Amino acid sequence: ELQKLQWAKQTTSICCYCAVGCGLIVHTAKDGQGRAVNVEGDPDHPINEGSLCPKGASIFQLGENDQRGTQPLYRAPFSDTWKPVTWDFALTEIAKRIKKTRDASFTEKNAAGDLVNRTEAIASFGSAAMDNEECWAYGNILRSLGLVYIEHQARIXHSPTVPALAESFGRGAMTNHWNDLANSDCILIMGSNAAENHPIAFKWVLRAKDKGATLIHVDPRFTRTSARCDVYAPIRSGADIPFLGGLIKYILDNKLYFTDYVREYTNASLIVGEKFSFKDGLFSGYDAANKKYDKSMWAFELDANGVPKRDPALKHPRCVINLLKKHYERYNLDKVAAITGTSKEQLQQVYKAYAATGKPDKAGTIMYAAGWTQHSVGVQNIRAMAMIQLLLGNIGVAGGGVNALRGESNVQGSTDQGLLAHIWPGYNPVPNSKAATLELYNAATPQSKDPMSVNWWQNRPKYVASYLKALYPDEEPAAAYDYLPRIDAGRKLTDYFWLNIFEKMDKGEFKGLFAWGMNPACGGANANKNRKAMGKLEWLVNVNLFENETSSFWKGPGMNPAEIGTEVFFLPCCVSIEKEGSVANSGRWMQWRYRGPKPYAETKPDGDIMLDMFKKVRELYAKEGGAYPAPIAKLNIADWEEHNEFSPTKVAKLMNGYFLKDTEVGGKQFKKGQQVPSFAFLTADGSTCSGNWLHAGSFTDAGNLMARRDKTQTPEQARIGLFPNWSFCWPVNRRILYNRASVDKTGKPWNPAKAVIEWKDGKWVGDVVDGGGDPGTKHPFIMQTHGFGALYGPGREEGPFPEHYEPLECPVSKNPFSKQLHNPVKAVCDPRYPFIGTTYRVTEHWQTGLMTRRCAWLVEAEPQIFCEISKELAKLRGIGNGDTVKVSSLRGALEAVAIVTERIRPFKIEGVDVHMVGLPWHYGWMVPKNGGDTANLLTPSAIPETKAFMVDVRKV
Amino acid sequence: GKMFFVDLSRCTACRGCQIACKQWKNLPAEETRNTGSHQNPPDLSYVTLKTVRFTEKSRKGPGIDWLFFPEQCRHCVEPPCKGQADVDLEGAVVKDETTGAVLFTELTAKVDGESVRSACPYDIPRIDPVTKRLSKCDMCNDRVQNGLLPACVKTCPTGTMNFGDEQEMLALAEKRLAEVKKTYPGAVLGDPNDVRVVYLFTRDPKDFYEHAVA
Ligand SMILES: Nc1nc2c(c(=O)[nH]1)N[C@H]1C(S)=C(S)[C@@H](COP(=O)(O)OP(=O)(O)OC[C@H]3O[C@@H](n4cnc5c(=O)[nH]c(N)nc54)[C@H](O)[C@@H]3O)O[C@H]1N2
Ligand SMILES: Nc1nc2c(c(=O)[nH]1)N[C@H]1C(S)=C(S)[C@@H](COP(=O)(O)OP(=O)(O)OC[C@H]3O[C@@H](n4cnc5c(=O)[nH]c(N)nc54)[C@H](O)[C@@H]3O)O[C@H]1N2
Ligand code: SF4
Ligand code: SF4
Ligand code: SF4
Ligand code: SF4
Ligand SMILES: [Cl-]
Ligand SMILES: [Cl-]
Ligand SMILES: [S]
Ligand SMILES: [W+6]
Repeated sequence: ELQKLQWAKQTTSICCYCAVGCGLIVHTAKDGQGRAVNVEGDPDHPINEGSLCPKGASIFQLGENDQRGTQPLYRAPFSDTWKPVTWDFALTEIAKRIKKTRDASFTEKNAAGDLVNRTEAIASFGSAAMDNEECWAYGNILRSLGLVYIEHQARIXHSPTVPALAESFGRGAMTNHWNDLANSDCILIMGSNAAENHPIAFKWVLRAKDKGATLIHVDPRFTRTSARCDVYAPIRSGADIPFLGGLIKYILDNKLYFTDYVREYTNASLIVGEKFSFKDGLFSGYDAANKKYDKSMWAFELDANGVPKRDPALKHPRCVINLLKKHYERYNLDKVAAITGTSKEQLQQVYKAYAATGKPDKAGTIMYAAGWTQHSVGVQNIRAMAMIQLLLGNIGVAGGGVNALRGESNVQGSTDQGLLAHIWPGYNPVPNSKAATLELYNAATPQSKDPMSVNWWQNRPKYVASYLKALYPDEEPAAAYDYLPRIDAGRKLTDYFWLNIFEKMDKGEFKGLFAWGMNPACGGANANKNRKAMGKLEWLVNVNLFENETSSFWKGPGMNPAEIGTEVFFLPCCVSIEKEGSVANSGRWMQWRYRGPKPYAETKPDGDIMLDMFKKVRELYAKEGGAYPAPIAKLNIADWEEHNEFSPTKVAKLMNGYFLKDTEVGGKQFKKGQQVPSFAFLTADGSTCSGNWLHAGSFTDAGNLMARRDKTQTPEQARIGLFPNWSFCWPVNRRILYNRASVDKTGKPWNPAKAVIEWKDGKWVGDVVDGGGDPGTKHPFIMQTHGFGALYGPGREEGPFPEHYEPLECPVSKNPFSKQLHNPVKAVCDPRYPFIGTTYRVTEHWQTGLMTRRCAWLVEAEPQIFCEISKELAKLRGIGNGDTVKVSSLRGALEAVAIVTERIRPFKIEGVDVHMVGLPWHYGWMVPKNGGDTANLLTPSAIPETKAFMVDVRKV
Repeated sequence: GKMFFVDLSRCTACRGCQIACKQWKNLPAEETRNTGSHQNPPDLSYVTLKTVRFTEKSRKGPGIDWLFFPEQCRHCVEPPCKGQADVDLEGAVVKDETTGAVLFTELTAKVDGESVRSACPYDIPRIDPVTKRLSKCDMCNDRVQNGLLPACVKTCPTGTMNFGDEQEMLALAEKRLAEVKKTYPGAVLGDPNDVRVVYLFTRDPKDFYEHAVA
């Protein structure tokens, strides 16, 4: 017996850091009644198999940490200290400030007289770190109070991915899952440092190599990832589209595409309208006045049924494939090598290694994150990779996919619960001011007259109605539709997002900010603008584990509390292992975790903080009245609580949804109150509620499928690592999306040794088939209007095909592919700042470091902010390895330890050496001592530009 | 009867093992500063039983050979540290018959710790400047006796860390050296008949660390 664990209760949990979703085992003193005594990995968990990176490994020290908040704190306007206070004080006083600001600012109708029922004097930040039930309840609270300025992490992380992959495949999510990486024949990691930033992924990447895969790292820096790859290939920052363009030309020139896949499953055969053209860097329909495009000019030529025309022979010169061949002929190896600064030899090696997966019985995968998403390219960059993956027949197959690596543990789930300004839960758009009725809202959904296009989004009316029923069960959906706030139709959609919220804040056009599980005083670009801007708030609600640079902006560097009139409430939430609920991993796996210890001190789950806060707003409205109270009074919170606290279970069941009455649907009979078994049984008529149609099938009458921990697998499932009885993923336990494309028209896999689905005795066997129907009867991309993987994407702002427009303004003066230098849809480049700053992560720290700067073992490994430079820039500026350096820019300056390393090398741009300097953004002024402040003192706020910004570096 | 096989051709220098050593034994963190390396702590100490050493080596073309060395007592089949301390006070250093673990006891405060370190051809032993106790990796002998993997092994996600019966671990090292040599032609096993922690290096062990091998 191990004494340490002998008298402790053992529970399972899920890592609270990155989106791999590692399994934990927690040991709690006094058989549950005390503090946590131990946290290590869950050896039965099929993702990590007991392994933890140092973030997961150190979760004991995160939880049992004497620096953690114990009770609410109050900061008085112009005050220079905190005063500890009661929950009941801070919540009631908070509930007041909400009602005050709302009643004062609430607008029933915009300038144009359209119903909107909203307030623009309160904004909310966060959070990808709360449980899925907390995210869903949080969103619905903010929307009953009529907020529209609702945002989190997701907008900087992966806001390019969702539209790029939705354009390409019809869904925004990572296409495969972590275990499936082991099935790849070639793994390309580009715009990702997965060995440091998704470490347990490397379990499966290295198992892929064991089975004969080539691993390829394409990065401007040599990293811990590069050290364990077969091919390291340097690429200068922002040259990715030239790189992926060459690969597209390489695949066509050499006839390495999967022809049958391309013919049948992509839009290769669709005929584009004669209005489509491209010349000297501009597609047709361009308007030079507005710096904007007329996408109608790109539409497909339609048959007399409304259905896009098709030449299955692929002969017609307006075939997508023929237009694509023509567009990418300009991307030859000499131009591509020149601009990427990657040798011709290395480009040839990578192209050959990756295009070899064009073979039916070979699969290649791309892994990317912020190296792609935080450049200006970003969307067209991800479009290029998707197009390559469709050319090679890599989408729907084991070891294939686009593996868009999500960041935070529940950023997938926070996104799914609509914690962005443009989406409700389930990705139903926030109605705009011109959507004056639910009928109009539903009329905006595109239709298809193609009998083979499933076109699943046509079921939207059932989801939106079921949603409105979940919030407002005693109202008709058409009536409930007037409670929720709307955005202006006449307005730039980005005017509601992160970057603009900070611009609005700095013009004092907000009274209140919720900083809920986010640290913007370190996270947002141009920290100095933001730290000032937060002073122009009247009140601030910060909900976090520890006091931080956000809660305490008012006593930060060069700030005088006396000057600063902002009233701050600090509410201490509990850690992941102190509460129950679900987090959704990058693979879409929705995983249940349990309470180990009771909340430290007087900390509360976020679900209790926000529910109680809303109860104090509700009764404040019920006693005093005020602005349009019905949406607050009418909201069904009864279904969210049990024994006087937030109920994760109950909230989860409401998200899945249940029949509000005795109902017949899809020719089955259902009893009132019965749990909804799948989104296929939701109705538009109010028979059914569901907080999120994606969650329908997650908590059925069968039980909580998210809490399953069953490793049962058929031979075919176990061959590729589906683990369908471990937890649950949306939609309806489809582990690999678009898997209908993994088989021919008879239902036989392209690669029988690695089948995802197979047609056997009149049924699909293996994964859950992504869309019902017999083999050869349905187009495989069911969320697409037309049913196809889009090579040609006529709904994308920058044009239907990715095109290289120079992301780097300052050091690049000419484009080798056109006469359009920059993106045809302001950086000063002051010569005092001659080097290219970039920010990025290390394995040991997390985000702004709020969490990891408070764990002694993580600071031990990585105690201070560093600046990585080449020997060339070291020799030039006379900097020695370990010297203190000042890094500066138009926005700010800071101090950092020099790491001189051959792992950085200067870019060769237009004849001249360009030096790139690297900083981590894991540092802030609060803690630890000599740690340093954020790298975002240096970055500009012009989804912002954090992977390339002009600095100088000097020895102190 | 137990051996670690440590395949350094699989290490991501994620430093799971380093953190997981401390979490399991509830060791404290050192005062550290960055002196121009990711490496930290810079060396083994009375409170650090394992650190990951980083070495950057030049190579022709893009990139570097970045050598990662997660250092621990090798649990020698013939402990020189015992031999040294056994002639000052026998019992201060012990060998577990069961596991093969070499263990430093509370009685190491009553020897020439300093000279027990010198006997160590791997420069592993470390001294408490107060109690004069000697500390080092104890093989998680606790957990092994209970039939748990050692913390540093269970935590490692890459397949670098491996543990079990000598026969099975030697067999595996043999077989894995053969496959790894296909990618890293100069791959060798560290002192594979002398020790119970058998490192696979991708090249000259001395590039990973001065005291990598005897
Ligand atoms: N340890 C740790 N892990 C994390 C996080 C963390 O803070 N710490 N954060 C999580 C979050 S929220 C996210 S979004 C992900 C992000 O995960 P990553 O995307 O891996 O994040 P970074 O390390 O910022 O950048 C990845 C790589 O992109 C490279 N890069 C920079 N510019 C370019 C370019 O133009 N082209 C190419 N091809 N590469 C370029 C950088 O050199 C770097 O090696 O990580 C998640 N995981
Ligand atoms: N220069 C630069 N800036 C960047 C980036 C970059 O690469 N470079 N990355 C950008 C990206 S991709 C992102 S996502 C943002 C992220 O930036 P933020 O999200 O603003 O950063 P953190 O606050 O560290 O994110 C995790 C937070 O979750 C909190 N948390 C953990 N558990 C809980 C819980 O149960 N409840 C609550 N309420 N909070 C909890 C932690 O205390 C911590 O504050 O930063 C962006 N900023
Ligand atoms: S941070 Fe990511 S890789 Fe590391 S233990 Fe947690 S989930 Fe696993
Ligand atoms: S075997 Fe145990 S004591 Fe030795 S280094 Fe690993 S975790 Fe630390
Ligand atoms: S490595 Fe050194 S301290 Fe460890 S058993 Fe061998 S001689 Fe003893
Ligand atoms: S945990 Fe494994 S992969 Fe990570 S540094 Fe330690 S040995 Fe290397
Ligand atoms: Cl969008
Ligand atoms: Cl597998
Ligand atoms: S994220
Ligand atoms: W992110």
